[PDB]
Amino acid sequence: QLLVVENTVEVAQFINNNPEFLQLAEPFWKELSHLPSLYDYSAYRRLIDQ
Amino acid sequence: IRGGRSEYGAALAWEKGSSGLEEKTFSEWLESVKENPAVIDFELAPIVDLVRNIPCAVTKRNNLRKALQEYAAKFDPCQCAPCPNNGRPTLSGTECLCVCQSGTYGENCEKQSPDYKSNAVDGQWGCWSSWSTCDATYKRSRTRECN
Amino acid sequence: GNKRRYSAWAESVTNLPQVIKQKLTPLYELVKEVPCASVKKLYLKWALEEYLDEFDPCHCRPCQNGGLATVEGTHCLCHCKPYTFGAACEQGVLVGNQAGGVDGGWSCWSSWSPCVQGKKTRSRECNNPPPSGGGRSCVGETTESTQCE
Amino acid sequence: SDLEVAHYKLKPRSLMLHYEFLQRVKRLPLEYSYGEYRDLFRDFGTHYI
Amino acid sequence: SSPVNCQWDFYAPWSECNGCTKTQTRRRSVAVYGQYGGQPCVGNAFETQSCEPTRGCPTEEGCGERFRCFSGQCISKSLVCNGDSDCDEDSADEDRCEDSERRPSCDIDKPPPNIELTGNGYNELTGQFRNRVINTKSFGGQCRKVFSGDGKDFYRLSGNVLSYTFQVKINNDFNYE
Amino acid sequence: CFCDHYAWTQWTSCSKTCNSGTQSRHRQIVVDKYYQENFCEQICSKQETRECNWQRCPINCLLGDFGPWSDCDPCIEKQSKVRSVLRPSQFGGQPCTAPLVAFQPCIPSKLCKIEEADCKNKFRCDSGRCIARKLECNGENDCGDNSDERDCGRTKAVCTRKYNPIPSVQLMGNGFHFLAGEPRGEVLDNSFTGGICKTVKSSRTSNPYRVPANLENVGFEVQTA
Amino acid sequence: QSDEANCRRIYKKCQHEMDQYWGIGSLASGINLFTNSFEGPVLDHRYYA
Amino acid sequence: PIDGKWNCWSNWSSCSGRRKTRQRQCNNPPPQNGGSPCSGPASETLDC
Amino acid sequence: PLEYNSALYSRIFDDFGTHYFTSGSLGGVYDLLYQFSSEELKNSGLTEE
Repeated sequence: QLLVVENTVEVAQFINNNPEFLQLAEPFWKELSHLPSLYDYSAYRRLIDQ
Repeated sequence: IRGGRSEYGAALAWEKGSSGLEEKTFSEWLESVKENPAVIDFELAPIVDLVRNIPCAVTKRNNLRKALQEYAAKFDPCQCAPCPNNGRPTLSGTECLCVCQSGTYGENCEKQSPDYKSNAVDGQWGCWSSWSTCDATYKRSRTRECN
Repeated sequence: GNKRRYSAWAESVTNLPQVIKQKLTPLYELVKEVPCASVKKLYLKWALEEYLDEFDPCHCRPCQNGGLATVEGTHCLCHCKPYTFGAACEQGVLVGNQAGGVDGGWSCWSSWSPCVQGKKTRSRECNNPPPSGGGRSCVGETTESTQCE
Repeated sequence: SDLEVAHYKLKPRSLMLHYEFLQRVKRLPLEYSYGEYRDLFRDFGTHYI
Repeated sequence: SSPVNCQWDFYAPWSECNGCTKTQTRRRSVAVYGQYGGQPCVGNAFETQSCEPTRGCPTEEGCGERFRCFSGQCISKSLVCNGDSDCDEDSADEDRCEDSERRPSCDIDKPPPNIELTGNGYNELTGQFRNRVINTKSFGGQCRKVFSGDGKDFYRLSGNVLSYTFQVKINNDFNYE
Repeated sequence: CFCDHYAWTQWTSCSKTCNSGTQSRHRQIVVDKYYQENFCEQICSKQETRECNWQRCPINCLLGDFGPWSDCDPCIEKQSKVRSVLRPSQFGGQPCTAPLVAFQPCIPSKLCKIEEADCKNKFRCDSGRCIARKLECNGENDCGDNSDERDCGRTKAVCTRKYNPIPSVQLMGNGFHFLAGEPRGEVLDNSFTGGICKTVKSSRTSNPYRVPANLENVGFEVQTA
Repeated sequence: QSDEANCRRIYKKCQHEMDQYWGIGSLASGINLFTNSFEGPVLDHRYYA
Repeated sequence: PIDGKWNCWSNWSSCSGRRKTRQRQCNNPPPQNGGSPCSGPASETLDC
Repeated sequence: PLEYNSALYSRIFDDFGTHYFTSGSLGGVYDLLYQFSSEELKNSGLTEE
C-alpha cells in the first residue's frame, strides 16, 4: 500500500471585504433584481442552483 | 515548509528524508526564502494606536478601545477546552483550533513523535473573573486562576 | 511521481491555483442594492434552509463499509471507500486500517415546534444507522431551538 | 484519465442569438406544423449549453 | 439491498401571486427519496398558474447623482471616463471617451493569476464552487500594485479586497506499507 | 517459525469511540509438532494490540438568545442585535452555523453630527485623506488615486530609478488577530514611499530595495534561529 | 459594420491585443442532446457589447 | 453475450395514471450467454 | 458610526485584526519527520527418520 497526500499553497490568504464593501457581479445582481419579492421558492432554488 | 517559492519549496518537501537535507535543495529553498520570506516572529501593538488623523479620530478611537475590551472578553480562547500535548488553542470566534508543538502532529496534535518527552506536562491561563464590587478605596479587581 | 514532474506541477500551480481552503458566508448576506432588498434577503435565508432540507443526506439509508451517502437529485448514491464497489458498497474490501463497526448516523430533523413563546424547537434521533458494533456515536446535538419570525 | 482545463458558464438572461438562428426562428410558422420545427432541430439541435 | 423507487408528496398550496409576472406557483415535494438505484421521481417538481395580482411590482430606484451602468447598476461619477471598466459587464463609463482626456489610471492591468476564483459562490452540501457572485476586479480608480515576490511579477488588486498575499506553504505525507 | 501459518484473528472492535481506545487480536494457535519444533511458542507473538480513535472526543458549539435591538445609530440607521457563544465547537463538533449579529433598518430619532475634516493646509486627496502639501505633484501616486498628480507642471524627479520593493514588505503592514494568531486585512500601506528614495542593498550584487516610509528599519542579515 | 459606417470619430475602447477564449465558438452552437451532436450556431459569441 | 435492448415505449395510456410500457423485446439478452438485462423503467407513469 | 455600537466596531477586528506588527523577523521554516521500520523472519526446519 502507498498513500501520498500533498498540498501547495501559493496565495497564503485572500480576504474579501465584508458585504457592505463587496461589489456584486452584474449578472448575479441582475438575477437578484428579478427575484419575485415573495416566497416563490422556485426562483430562489434557481438562484441557489446557479 | 513555510516561505520560499513554489518550485524549491516543493522540491525540498519531496525529499524522502532518509538522508536529511539535500544541500542543493535546501540552499535553493533558502534563496527563495530570501525572495519570498514568511513571518517567523513579531512584536504586536494594538490596532487602536493607529486610528489617527481622521474625522472624530478620538471618539472612534475610544469607541474602538471599548469595543476591543468587549470583543476580547467575548472571544477569549479560555472558553476552549484544552489542547493535548501542550497544543495551544486559538478561537476563530466560533471554533477552537489547536496549534501544535514541533514533535507532535495530527490534526489536534494527538500523536507524538518517538522522541517526545515529559508527557502530560500542562499549564495555561484561565480567563479572568468578572470584576469585584468596589473596595474601600473604590477599586474593583479581577483574577485568573491558571486552571 | 518523478521529482521533476512534481516540481514542474508545483511551479505551474503558482499561475493556475485553485481554491483549496475557504471560510464561508451565507449568500443571503449579499442580497443588496435591489428593490425590496431587505425582504428578498429574508426570503433567501428561508430558501437556503429549504434547500438544505431538500438535500441533507439524512434522507439516505446507510451505505455499508463506511460508504458516504449523498443526495443526487431525487435519488441517493453511495460514495464507497476505495475498492469497495457496488450499489451499497457491499462488494470488495477496504484497503488500509479501520476501526470497523457501524458508525451512527443522524436521521433528518423534525419540523419545528410552533414558536412557543416565540421559540421554535426541533429534534433528531441518530437511528440511520444506530451506532453498532462499537462504531462511533453520531456527532452533534440532538435538538435545536431558535427565535420566531 | 479525466482532465479538466476550464469551466464555462453562459449568462442566464438577455442572450444575443446568432444571425442564422435568428432568421430561422423568424421564419417559423405561427401554426403548429411539426416538420418545420423538426427542420429547426435538424439544423440547430434541440438544446444549448 | 432492494432498490426503492421515488414517490412524490402531494402538491403544496400555491405561492402568493407575483405582482410583476402575475403567476402563482406550487411545488411538489418528494414523499420518498428513491434509493439504491431505484427510479427517481419523474416529471417536474413545480407548476404555474395565472392569477390576478393583489400586489404591485416594485420599480427600480434611479442612480440619482450616480452614474448608471447599462445594466442599471450605479457607480460614483468619479469612476466615469476613467480608463478602468468600473461597470463590469457593460463598460458604459468608458463609452464615448476621448483618449486625450483619459489619464493612465495605473501602471498595470494584470490581476493576480486566478483571483476570479475568489469571487465564485460555493455550495456547502455538494462542496462545489458555483458561479461568479462577487466582482473581484472593481479597482475603484486605485492603482493598488502588489509585487507577488513569488511569481516575480506585479499584480493589480481590486480597490476593496481586504488582503491578497503570496507566502507559500507545502505539505507532504508518505505512507509506504 | 513462519508465524503466518498461525493466522491472526481480526482486530477486536475499537475499545472506545474516542480518546485513544485500543484494538487487539490473538493468533489461531494450535499446539502441534510444527508449533513445538520451529520455536513457534518462543518467538511468535501470541497477540497484538494497537491504538485506535486517537482523536479527542468532539465538542459541539452552543449559542445564547439574541439580546435586544440596539438604539439606532442616526448615521448608519441600522439597529444591531447580537448573541454570544456559550462554548465554541472544537475537535470537529457541530459548527455554530447561525449568525452572531443581525441588522435591521431603523428610522432614526437623531440627526448625524458628523462633519468633514478640513486638515488645514494639507493636500486633501479625493479619497479625503490629507497628505503633506509637498507630496502634491511629487512625481508618484501617494493618494492611491493619483489625485496628488491630478494635474501638475514640473513634477520633481524624486528618484533616479524604479528601485525594487522589499520582499513581501506588505506582510509587515498587515494587521494581526492576536486571539486567532493569524493575519487579517491590510492595515498599513507599505507601498507609501513618503516621497523619499531611501534604500537598503541586501548584497553587493543585489539591487537596492526601496524602503517604504512606514518602516523605521530593515535588516537583511541571515540568521539561523 | 453598419454600426461603424459614417462615424466621424471612432472611440476604440480596447486598445489592447485580445484573443478569444479557445474553443468558445464551439460552445455557441446548439447541440442535439439526443445524439450529443453539435449543430448550427445558435448564439453569437463574437458580440461584446 | 447479447445485451438487452429496449423496444420503443408504448403510447400514452388514458388518464387516471397516464402510462407507458417497455418490454426489453428489441433484443432479448439471453442469447449466446446473454448479457445484462435492460435498465428500467419497464413501465413509466405520470400525471394526465 | 460615531455613536458606539459593539457589532459594527467588532467588524473592524474581524476584518483587520486586533494588533499590528511593530517589528519582526521574516524567513522560512523547514520541518521533516521520517520513520522507517523493517522486520525479517527466517525458518529452515529439517526433520528425517
